[PDB]
Amino acid sequence: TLPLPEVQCFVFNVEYMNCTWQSSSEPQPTNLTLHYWYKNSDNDKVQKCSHYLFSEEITSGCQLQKKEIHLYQTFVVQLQDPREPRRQATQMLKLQNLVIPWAPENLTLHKLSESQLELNWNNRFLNHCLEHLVQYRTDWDHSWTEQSVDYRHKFSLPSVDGQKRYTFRVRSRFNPLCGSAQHWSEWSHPIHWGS
Amino acid sequence: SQFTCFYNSRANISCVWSQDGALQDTSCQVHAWPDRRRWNQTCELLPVSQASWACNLILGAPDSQKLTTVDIVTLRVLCREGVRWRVMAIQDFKPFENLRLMAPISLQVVHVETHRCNISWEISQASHYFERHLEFEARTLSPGHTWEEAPLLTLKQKQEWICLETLTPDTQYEFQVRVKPLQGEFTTWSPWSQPLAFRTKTGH
Amino acid sequence: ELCDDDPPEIPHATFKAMAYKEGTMLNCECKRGFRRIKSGSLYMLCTGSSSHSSWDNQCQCTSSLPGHCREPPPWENEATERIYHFVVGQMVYYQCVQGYRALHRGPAESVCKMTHGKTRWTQPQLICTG
Amino acid sequence: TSSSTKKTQLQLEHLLLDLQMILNGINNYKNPKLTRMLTFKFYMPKKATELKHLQCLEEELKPLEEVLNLAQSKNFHLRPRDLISNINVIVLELKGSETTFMCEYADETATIVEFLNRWITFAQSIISTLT
Ligand SMILES: *[C@@H]1O[C@H](CO[C@@H]2O[C@@H](C)[C@@H](O)[C@@H](O)[C@@H]2O)[C@@H](O[C@@H]2O[C@H](CO)[C@@H](O[C@@H]3O[C@H](CO)[C@@H](O)[C@H](O)[C@@H]3O)[C@H](O)[C@H]2NC(C)=O)[C@H](O)[C@H]1NC(C)=O
Ligand SMILES: *[C@@H]1O[C@H](CO)[C@@H](O[C@@H]2O[C@H](CO)[C@@H](O[C@@H]3O[C@H](CO)[C@@H](O)[C@H](O)[C@@H]3O)[C@H](O)[C@H]2NC(C)=O)[C@H](O)[C@H]1NC(C)=O
Ligand SMILES: *[C@@H]1O[C@H](CO)[C@@H](O[C@@H]2O[C@H](CO)[C@@H](O)[C@H](O)[C@H]2NC(C)=O)[C@H](O)[C@H]1NC(C)=O
Ligand SMILES: *[C@@H]1O[C@H](CO[C@@H]2O[C@@H](C)[C@@H](O)[C@@H](O)[C@@H]2O)[C@@H](O)[C@H](O)[C@H]1NC(C)=O
Ligand SMILES: *[C@@H]1O[C@H](CO)[C@@H](O)[C@H](O)[C@H]1NC(C)=O
Ligand SMILES: *[C@@H]1O[C@H](CO)[C@@H](O)[C@H](O)[C@H]1NC(C)=O
Repeated sequence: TLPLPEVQCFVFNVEYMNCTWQSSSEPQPTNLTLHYWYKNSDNDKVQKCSHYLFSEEITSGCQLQKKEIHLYQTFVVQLQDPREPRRQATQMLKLQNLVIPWAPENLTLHKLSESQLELNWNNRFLNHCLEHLVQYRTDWDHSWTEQSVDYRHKFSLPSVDGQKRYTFRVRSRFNPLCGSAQHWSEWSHPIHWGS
Repeated sequence: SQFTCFYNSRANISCVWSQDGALQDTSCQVHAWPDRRRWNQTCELLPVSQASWACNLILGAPDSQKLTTVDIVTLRVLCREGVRWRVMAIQDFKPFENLRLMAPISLQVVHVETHRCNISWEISQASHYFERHLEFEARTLSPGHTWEEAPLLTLKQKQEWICLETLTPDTQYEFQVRVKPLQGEFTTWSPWSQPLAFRTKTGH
Repeated sequence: ELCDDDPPEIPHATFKAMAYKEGTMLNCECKRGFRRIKSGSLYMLCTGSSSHSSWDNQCQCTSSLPGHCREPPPWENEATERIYHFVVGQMVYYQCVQGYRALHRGPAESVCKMTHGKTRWTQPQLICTG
Repeated sequence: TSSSTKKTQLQLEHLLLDLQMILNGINNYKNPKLTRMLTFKFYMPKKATELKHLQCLEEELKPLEEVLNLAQSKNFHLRPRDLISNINVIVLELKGSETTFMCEYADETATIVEFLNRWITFAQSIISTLT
């Protein structure tokens, strides 16, 4: 046993991918190299990284472009020690479970009655693929009230106390229609429904 | 004439047939014959209006999923002519295009204050196929008014609770709620829940 | 009524059951280069709730008494090893292979016992030497 | 164009819910038989990128059902016949009305989990293109 750092991959709004590892957990700083290919498919050829991320003059990650991304095909990566080959760690990743989307945008509120208001927001690209968490609170609440929301990007508030002051926010996630991603986006810029 | 049927999204299809004037001892039936299942179902039409007959087609356990988005059932209305079956009306029934779920159930007060009330319910017999693509609508009965003047409160998401604001202290209210899936071109709202009776709290 | 794991491996010895308690399962493994038929069975089940224990399915491969069930007849192309899934109360009998002296002291069989909520196989008291 | 696309989107989504419900049904702490269910060998498509490839799933539905019969316990109470006869009819509309395609299978077999994860991924890939 002579372990190699676990590699992490995140696909950022399906625009690109960061793969990283923290290397410093090994005597002798080492420029570790990364290769990848897609399993049981067309172009099951091995690929060098060609775009290395560094940390203190020692490789630390690898950024892949959209062209190189194929969700829905099993992505196989391998960390390789340059001096001793006989020590390599490979993993099979499901890229469609590692998408983080960007934060919801253009948060807007509008009344559909004196006492009823509705909240809308935008997401950069994916849409039919995302689900969301809405969180709101007043000046009176000791915590948030959340509620998950399907592909509609609407949230009803059928009963508002016009006297309280409301703080709204949303985050999105690539699940469960086009992927089974588990990590959420950053929160949106919050908005308020005033005194 | 007119022949309307709805599907509760599980194992229950209910029918309503209205005719412009049958004669004495008019024995009718609805026959369901699906286009890719191994079974048939029938039921005896029973009078409801002066000229309305109604029927329930029961396809299995209350919570069993007995049909799909791709099923097409040929519903037929049949009445006894001497010995032989005369077809009154015939329909290509797309069960997930004619949805009406059961009333929501188990209405209960989670918390009452003096100006506020959090009520919650459960949906009775919904397909798992819906996921979160449901929609709710509620209404509050307050002392001075009747049900039909009460604002329809809109939940454009699957939220199985509501938090009523700006209520009068120490006052009796009544509460009602209903559901609709987003899917189905002829899909309607459920009937309304049993009204939940509740009372706000006195102030100082 | 099903054992979590399977009988212990005793060095230089294999185990058979002379009879199979109802509910025992046998996988439909094939020889290399073969595969169980499209829309086939995954396993054969030992049912005998009519008093005359049978095997509910039957395995198939193609190119790429009273109470218990008997050993099932060999099908077309099998794997060398049959993989069984044994129910609780099942008895299994160890013996050294052709080329080894058995050293006995206590039962040469394993039983699948229930304890509170858990399953276990008793250790056969047997050593094999060349 | 849009309607038929939405009709297909929906059918796939429904299929997806069936597969994911089984997965969550068996792939969890409170299924005492899971370790034994992983010993069953399932067969995979060589490639699976368009609806016709579902012939590969349809063929493995009979085994699938046998595996579900074993999960039948007082936890998920997940009656198979109802569920497999449903998955079946959905699949048959999706793979469509040509019925000419003989399936190609991969060399290596897969545990039921690798199997359900494969076909879920299949549906999600198609769905993601459909709008
Ligand atoms: C199958 O469904 C029928 C009818 O349900 C209706 O249609 C379905 C498709 C859904 O959309 C439902 O939400 C919708 O209601 C059920 O029959 C109904 O049963 C109830 C209670 O037994 C009847 O209520 C009665 O109503 C009269 C008059 O309002 C009152 O006087 C009584 O006190 C009583 O509450 C209801 O009339 C009846 N509907 C009809 C028109 O037949 C049925 O029970 C259900 N079966 C199962 C097992 O699921
Ligand atoms: C009105 O009453 C209802 C019913 O009690 C309240 O809904 C409850 O809200 C809480 C707080 O968000 C939910 O807990 C959450 O559960 C999920 C797990 O699924 C978890 O991710 C969260 O961290 C949190 O623990 C709770 O499930 C939910 N109950 C149900 C069944 O919906 C509601 O908040 C009340 N409304 C107001 C305005 O207080
Ligand atoms: C993906 O990888 C890139 C490249 O390493 C990261 O970009 C760096 O971000 C940190 C923190 O903001 C800064 O040191 C630099 O501004 C960036 N490095 C440069 C200029 O190459 C990025 O953070 C990673 N993650 C994301 C979310 O894209
Ligand atoms: C379902 O029904 C098929 C046709 O049934 C006939 O026509 C209908 C409209 C009724 O009048 C019925 O009494 C007639 O028998 C049958 O041929 C078919 O086998 C049935 N399916 C099953 C398996 O029940
Ligand atoms: C890693 O590679 C870079 C450039 O290729 C180099 O500057 C750095 O010193 C290397 N580190 C080693 C080999 O220790
Ligand atoms: C934000 O949302 C509103 C309300 O739907 C929309 O009409 C408006 O065009 C959007 N604005 C931006 C900046 O995208």
